[PDB]
Amino acid sequence: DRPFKQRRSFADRCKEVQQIRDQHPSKIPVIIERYKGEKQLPVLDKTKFLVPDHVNMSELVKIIRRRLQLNPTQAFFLLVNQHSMVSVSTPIADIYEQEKDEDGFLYMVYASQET
Ligand SMILES: O=C(O)c1ccc(Oc2ccccc2)cc1
Repeated sequence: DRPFKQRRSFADRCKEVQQIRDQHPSKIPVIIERYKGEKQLPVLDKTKFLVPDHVNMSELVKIIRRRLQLNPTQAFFLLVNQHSMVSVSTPIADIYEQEKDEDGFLYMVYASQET
């Protein structure tokens, strides 16, 4: 239940990304985690996702909203290195090159506020 980086060593995280490059070359390896202090939104069922590289960040927002089963009254923000993604209709492939972690994953955090 701890964050991903506390459950896998840096070496193991790098290895995982390299494996994903071999097995699913057209996908972006993503870690999506609930903000540390979040109180309203539920937890996702899982944290690691393989995203086809053509998916827009703004579509990813709508997909995650559906996966959390949110009403249209529930606020939801998806942040990548503190940047909100709701209006970024750019493919994740381009965000990946810019925002990837040193371990090769693309990390995101979701919250009910955009701080
Ligand atoms: O358009 C697709 O086919 C596709 C496939 C996988 C995706 O990854 C997810 C799925 C749910 C939540 C977070 C990431 C997103 C889109």
